Amino acid sequence: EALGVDDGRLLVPLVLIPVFIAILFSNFASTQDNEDFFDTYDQRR
Amino acid sequence: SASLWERFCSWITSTDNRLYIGWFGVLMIPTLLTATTVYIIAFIAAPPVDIDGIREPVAGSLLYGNNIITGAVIPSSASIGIHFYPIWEAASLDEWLYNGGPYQLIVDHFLLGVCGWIGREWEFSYRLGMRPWISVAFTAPVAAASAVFLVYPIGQGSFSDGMPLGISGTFNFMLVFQAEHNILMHPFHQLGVAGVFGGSLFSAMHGSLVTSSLIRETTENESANYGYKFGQEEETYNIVAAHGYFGRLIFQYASFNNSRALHFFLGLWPVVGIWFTALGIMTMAFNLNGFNFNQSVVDSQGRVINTWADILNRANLGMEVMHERNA
Amino acid sequence: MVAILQLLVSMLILLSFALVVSVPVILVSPGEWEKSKGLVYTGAGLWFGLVIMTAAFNSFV
Amino acid sequence: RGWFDLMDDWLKRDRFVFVGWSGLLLFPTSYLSIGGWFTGTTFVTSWYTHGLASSYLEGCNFFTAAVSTPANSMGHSLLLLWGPEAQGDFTRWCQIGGLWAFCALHGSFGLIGFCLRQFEIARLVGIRPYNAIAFSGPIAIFVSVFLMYPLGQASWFFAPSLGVAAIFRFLLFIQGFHNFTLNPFHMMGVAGILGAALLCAIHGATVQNTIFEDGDAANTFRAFTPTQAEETYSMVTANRFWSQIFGVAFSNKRWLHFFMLFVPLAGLWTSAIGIVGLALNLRAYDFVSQELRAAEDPEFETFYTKNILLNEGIRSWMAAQDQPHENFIFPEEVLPRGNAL
Amino acid sequence: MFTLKIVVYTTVTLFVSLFTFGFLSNDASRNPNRK
Amino acid sequence: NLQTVAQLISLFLILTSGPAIIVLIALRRGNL
Amino acid sequence: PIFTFRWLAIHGLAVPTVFFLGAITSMQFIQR
Amino acid sequence: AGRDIESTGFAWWSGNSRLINVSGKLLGAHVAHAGLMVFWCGAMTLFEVAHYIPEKPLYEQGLILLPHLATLGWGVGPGGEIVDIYPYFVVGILHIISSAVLGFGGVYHSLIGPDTLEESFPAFGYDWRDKNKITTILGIHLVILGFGALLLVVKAMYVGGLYDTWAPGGGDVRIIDNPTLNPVVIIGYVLKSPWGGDGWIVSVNNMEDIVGGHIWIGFTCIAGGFWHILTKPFAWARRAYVWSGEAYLSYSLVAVSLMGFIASQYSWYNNTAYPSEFYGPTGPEASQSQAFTFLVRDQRLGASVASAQGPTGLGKYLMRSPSGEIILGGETQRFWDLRAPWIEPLRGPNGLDLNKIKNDIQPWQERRAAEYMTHAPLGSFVSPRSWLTCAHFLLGFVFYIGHLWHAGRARAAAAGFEKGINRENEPTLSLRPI
Amino acid sequence: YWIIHSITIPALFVAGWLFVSTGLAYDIFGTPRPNEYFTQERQQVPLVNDRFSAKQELEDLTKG
Amino acid sequence: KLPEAYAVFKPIIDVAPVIPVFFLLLAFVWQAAVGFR
Ligand code: CLA
Ligand code: CLA
Ligand code: CLA
Ligand SMILES: CC1=CCCC(C)(C)[C@H]1/C=C/C(C)=C/C=C/C(C)=C/C=C/C=C(C)/C=C/C=C(C)/C=C/C1=C(C)CCCC1(C)C
Ligand SMILES: CC1=CCCC(C)(C)[C@H]1/C=C/C(C)=C/C=C/C(C)=C/C=C/C=C(C)/C=C/C=C(C)/C=C/C1=C(C)CCCC1(C)C
Ligand SMILES: CC1=CCCC(C)(C)[C@H]1/C=C/C(C)=C/C=C/C(C)=C/C=C/C=C(C)/C=C/C=C(C)/C=C/C1=C(C)CCCC1(C)C
Ligand SMILES: [Cl-]
Ligand SMILES: [Cl-]
Ligand SMILES: [Fe+2]
Ligand SMILES: [Mn+2]
Ligand SMILES: [Mn+2]
Repeated sequence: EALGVDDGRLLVPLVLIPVFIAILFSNFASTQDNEDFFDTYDQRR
Repeated sequence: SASLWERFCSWITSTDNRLYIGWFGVLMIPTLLTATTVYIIAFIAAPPVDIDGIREPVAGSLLYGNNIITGAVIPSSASIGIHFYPIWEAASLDEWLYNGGPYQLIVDHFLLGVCGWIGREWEFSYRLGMRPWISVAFTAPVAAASAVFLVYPIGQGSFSDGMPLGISGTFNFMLVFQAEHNILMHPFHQLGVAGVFGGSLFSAMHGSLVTSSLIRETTENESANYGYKFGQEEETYNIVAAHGYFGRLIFQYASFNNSRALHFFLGLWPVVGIWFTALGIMTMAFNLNGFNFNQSVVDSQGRVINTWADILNRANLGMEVMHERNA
Repeated sequence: MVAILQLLVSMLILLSFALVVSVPVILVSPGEWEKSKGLVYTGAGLWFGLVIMTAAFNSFV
Repeated sequence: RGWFDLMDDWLKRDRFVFVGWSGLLLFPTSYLSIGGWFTGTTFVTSWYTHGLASSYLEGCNFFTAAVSTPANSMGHSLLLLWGPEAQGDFTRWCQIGGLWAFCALHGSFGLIGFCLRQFEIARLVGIRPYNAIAFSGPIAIFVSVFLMYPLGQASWFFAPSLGVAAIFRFLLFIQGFHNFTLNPFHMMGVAGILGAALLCAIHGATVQNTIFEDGDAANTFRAFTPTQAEETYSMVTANRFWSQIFGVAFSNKRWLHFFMLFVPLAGLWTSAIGIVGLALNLRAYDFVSQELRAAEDPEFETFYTKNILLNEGIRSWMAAQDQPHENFIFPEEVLPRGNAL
Repeated sequence: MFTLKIVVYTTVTLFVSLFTFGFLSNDASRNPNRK
Repeated sequence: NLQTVAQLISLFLILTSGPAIIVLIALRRGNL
Repeated sequence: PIFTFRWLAIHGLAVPTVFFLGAITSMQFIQR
Repeated sequence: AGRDIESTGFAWWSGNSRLINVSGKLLGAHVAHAGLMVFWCGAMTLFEVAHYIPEKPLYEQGLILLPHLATLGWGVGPGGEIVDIYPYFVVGILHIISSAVLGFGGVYHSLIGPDTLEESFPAFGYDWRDKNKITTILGIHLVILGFGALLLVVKAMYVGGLYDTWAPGGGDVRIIDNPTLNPVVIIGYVLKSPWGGDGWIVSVNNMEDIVGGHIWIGFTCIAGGFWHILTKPFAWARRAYVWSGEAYLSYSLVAVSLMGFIASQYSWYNNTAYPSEFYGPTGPEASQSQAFTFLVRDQRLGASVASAQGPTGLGKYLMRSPSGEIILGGETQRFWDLRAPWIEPLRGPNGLDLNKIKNDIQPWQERRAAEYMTHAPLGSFVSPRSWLTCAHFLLGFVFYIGHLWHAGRARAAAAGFEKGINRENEPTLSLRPI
Repeated sequence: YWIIHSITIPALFVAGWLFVSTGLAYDIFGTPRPNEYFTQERQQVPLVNDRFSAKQELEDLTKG
Repeated sequence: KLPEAYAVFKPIIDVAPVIPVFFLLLAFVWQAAVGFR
């Protein structure tokens, strides 16, 4: 059951891959200015 | 540029690619390609599928005695119902092919792909700085496809009731749907017919009026299409002349003087019609069938005087008995 | 005991109709709500009183 | 000037409704056809031709009321009111289905008059006559379906009756007796109609979503004026969008509008060819190889064979009431059924 | 059948994660009017 | 039927109550 | 005035239209 | 003026778009629409109780709100029979009377109330771009929703209880003493597959799970409301979303579209939160009831070409499931996933047990099966389940359309080209061809 | 406008009403009344069989 | 069936649920009153 996960090994792609990409995304996120802007969207990128 | 992920994002959302990918395309391309190749392989060489679940398979593949017209990807077995049936949930690959698993694979990946196509149309509209409502127009065929492929099996309880991925299978789906639900008498299919007929009429009318009032920018020895240059800032046809012709063909009041309003109506009419017919299919999936005017006329003695609706019901009954192989 | 309740809720319906017609007209109109501000208060109070009285008499019926 | 010149001047006057020379044919014929259809759907019965009630006087609604085709006893007769069938009797003329012939003939001449009206208005305005060539599509549809098909068949009886449920019955009858969905010309017609609807929707959305910001208002319908020398939408942006979204895009507006004209017209003409083929029972009903395979292999079944069985069911379970003149009497044992196949 | 399932899960998770984190990477700023 | 008459009268009064507000606002020349 | 193309076409539409509306309204109250 | 296209740029048919940047009139419009909803609820409840025929069941009279009130336990006795309609009348009266107050509030805040709120009531004003204030309003309304869920829980456990179809010998109004507060069950329901045989959250088949899940939902909503009141959106959230009224509207639109699809599936399939004594049997329920009635009429007597074990391998109207379990045979094989109270006592570890049907069958089960066979949503009467499912599926689809429209326009307006292409600096003219 | 149309239009509507209520439509258009779909001798559907004797055949069928 | 005291008010209740539709129409009437400005 759960997310179609009838074998524990299936949890390895479902966690390691989202984390790894997130780590890459972290290198993006730390680069961006994370201050408030008070606008409809943030043009700083 | 700043980071590896930033470079990947710049490449994904780049307008310099021959075909725009975008984040919606990141989901659209794999699903659409998978569904395409599985559909081709199944249409060429799939084994026959026991669609009715009573151990009498139906062939729909070219290698099993079908042509292009009669070939189809047979819907999943009635024993499967609407159970999720991937390859790994079948005991063997032969069992998966025998129960119509490739139909479920193609349908699911194709629905994901068309949702990604809607999102990708919006995404490239946003990237180009244009207005985003082309995807709203494209929702109508997507809605119709989801109604004939997903919503109707959900309401009926089996993917075997879905439309087969073929030509003769499509005709069989239409005939069985008419027999079961009398879709011709359903007002939403009537609205869809009005939508498609009006779309054809309005496309022909708009093309005729624009082509009729083409401003002379060419000689007799060449095609008139060369009178228009790509990227030119001037209008290639006289709106006033076409408006006058249309307002003289009918009464003066009936005309679309505003070109933007005319094109908005052109976009609106068939999209609304297809939306209505998709909604009708969705409603009839839960047995909200069309109008029933059977036995609407009787004489003084009480005998039923038949109408054209009675003849339509006779045809529907003739189809119904053939479709139901059981009592 | 039933006729009194029927008359009471009929009066409530009439007062609800009158308030629905009058209150937006009184409030929006620049002329009204200055010489007739208390009329709205009296009408709303009478409406709530009629509601309470109907709820009371519904019990005996 | 002469009398002809003065009449031409009067017919060409800029009135609220243009008359023209073509009006002398269009207005009376179209008016009579529409009035006859209303009269038939309101008062005239089909009891003596089809054994059916099709009129508001008999209790029918908008869907079930129709101007039914003449009786099969009549051949391809013109069914003139003064003709030998009616002999001047209006009641007998209405009872035998002569009002259907009235509507069909005056409506065909009304379509001819409207096509001539399009030609005349195009000539007077001073534009190319790409209307009345687009209308040739509907003209061919009407000629093939309401005129050529019954003429190829036994009588006017098998023509479509002028009604909603009558048209639905005609659809199912043609499917049962001809397998018209399997006809390739009908397939080309379906492709043309669906592609024309697609073109209309996609062109409208593309123009609405590529407009230039020519106004300060959020609602952009006011930003256009007819006396504009500039295009109201960006063709370059639309071409880029559809070239990087679909892989191909229009770059010529004239070619795009000619294509939007051409697709429904070609579809209608192909469907007209298919219906003309049906008129002589020259139908793409069956595939011989598939029938031979199914005959020598009871375990061979495709959706085409299921369609053949469905068409057999429509024919047998409707023949009795759809063709009452034939006096078809089919026992329950001979009626095909899914059970005991 | 398990190896096919793990491959499909890996592929789907990768593509869904790419989609999710791509639309989280300030997608609104990727417009021609951004300064 | 008397109940049909009552339904018609109530429907007429409800349908009148709507435009009556607009008419009164127009008579008093308020913000319409 | 008395005779105009617009006038004649309007009456050719309307005189049958009102006649047919009366006929259909009568059909609505038939015993059927 | 602000009420014309000249001063706003919006035509009359888009006129409520003029309410985006004025707060008081927007609040009045929302309160007026809420009053409309409450008025419809009360009026339709009064209409249904005015047309209620005591002998007929609820699902045979085209009623949709009375089944909702009966599921809550009001005016219903054992077996789903309706005792009195007075509590339904009270519910309708209370809604239709509170509608007057809500309508007055909407009219006041729309017409004569201030157009903007921040200049006079700073505690209620907003800008659609002050993320902290919008999150505070979201948190307050989240607390309200959580308290509503806890109110349903209190009704379930303290005030009267809820109707349960799974009570022995037919459904009955029962107090839910011990709801399922175990997080594993709730998470498994949330993470369950939505396909056939699993059903995701639609397949909740007992009242204890419903009450426990609503406990979790209420407390989670209260906690999230306090969180959003006391916090500000994080850096990843700020850079990902458009911060404007139309964007929030589009988010709500897609949320309610998904909710409408879920509710349509709930009405079509679920027979626990939608009892079959009030909404009628489901389509699978009707088909399986017809098959079970035929099986019973074969076991008794036996002249219907079934007198012994000679036909098939098992008894008549029996076959084996794809996983090997014993199920009802025939065209109803696709509906073997149905679980209904009148058929559960006849089902064992391997499925339907023939001897248990022969001996341990009850007359009320036969009566339920026959009455559900008579009224079939698919066929054997338009079921109220069909009306609810079709209506809310259509609403979900059209609100997905609305979400797409409003989200695209919010993106275009935030970027700044929702009125068209600039024609002075055209974006595609700067891009190189191909 | 309204002066002429306040007399002609209601009179025309009443004439259309009386065209049906007085039974003139059935006589003019040959539409059978609800009590004369099947005669005592002919309980079947009446159908014309010959085109050149259609008038006489309809006279025979509609005589009763 | 309504209670005994409230039976005579069945017609108005029957008119009640279709009131919101009129509200929509009323809005259009208001837009008709101001000239669709
Ligand atoms: C339920 C839906 C709904 C709601 C709540 C609103 C609400 C509002 N609209 Mg919108 N609108 C709607 C539908 C809706 N509209 C539709 C469908 C259209 C298209 C036709 C419009 C078109 C539209 C435009 C074009 C504009 C608005 C504007 C407004 C605002 C003020 C209107 C005004 O000046 O009233 C004036 C109306 C009157 C004086 C007459 C009606 C009087 C009252 C309201 C009748 C209520 C009857 C009720 C029974 C009374 C109960 C009394 C109580 C004590 C019980 C208000 C917030 C305007 C605005 O503020 O923009 C800035 C504006 O410009 N709307
Ligand atoms: C209507 C209710 C509501 C709304 C509009 C919001 C809105 C918001 N919240 Mg809040 N929140 C809520 C309720 C709500 N919250 C509740 C009840 C809780 C308690 C659990 C929280 C706890 C919470 C935290 C702790 C945080 C937010 C944050 C946010 C912001 C970004 C959220 C985001 O990107 O989603 C992201 C969504 C996902 C990653 C998807 C998760 C889905 C989970 C795994 C369940 C999946 C179920 C199912 C399998 C898939 C969906 C099926 C569907 C059909 C139901 C946004 C302002 C964030 C923020 O910036 O604020 C500071 C943040 O950090 N919220
Ligand atoms: C909670 C939901 C919600 C909210 C608050 C809004 C709010 C808004 N929308 Mg959005 N929208 C929604 C849902 C929503 N919409 C959905 C679900 C759809 C898909 C159908 C749309 C499609 C949509 C479009 C296409 C547009 C908007 C626009 C607007 C704005 C102006 C609306 C207006 O003036 O109405 C005016 C009201 C009318 C003209 C009345 C329409 C009546 C409909 C067509 C009849 C439907 C049948 C009816 C219910 C049955 C009654 C029968 C009766 C006729 C007898 C406003 C910001 C417009 C805008 O300015 O964008 C910012 C715009 O262009 N919306
Ligand atoms: C409510 C409703 C819902 C949806 C919207 C809606 C559609 C707008 C609306 C419908 C409203 C409705 C119901 C509208 C209906 C309108 C109607 C019924 C109009 C009827 C017109 C009749 C005509 C023109 C007949 C003329 C007779 C002629 C020419 C005779 C010809 C003769 C014949 C027989 C042949 C021999 C020759 C002669 C003698 C010449
Ligand atoms: C085509 C056309 C023509 C012109 C242009 C157009 C405007 C666009 C269009 C209009 C078309 C149309 C058809 C416009 C029609 C518009 C109409 C008739 C609108 C009527 C609205 C009535 C309302 C809102 C009643 C509210 C009463 C209440 C709440 C009180 C109720 C009750 C009372 C008795 C008291 C208490 C009990 C209860 C039950 C509560
Ligand atoms: C703002 C806006 C601007 C322009 C556009 C717009 C849409 C036109 C407008 C919206 C305006 C809007 C939407 C305004 C909103 C208006 C609303 C929803 C008004 C509600 C009125 C309900 C009443 C009076 C019912 C009272 C019930 C009673 C007395 C029950 C009695 C019962 C008792 C006691 C016992 C039993 C019997 C009964 C009789 C049944
Ligand atoms: Cl079949
Ligand atoms: Cl069966
Ligand atoms: Fe165009
Ligand atoms: Mn089915
Ligand atoms: Mn069937």
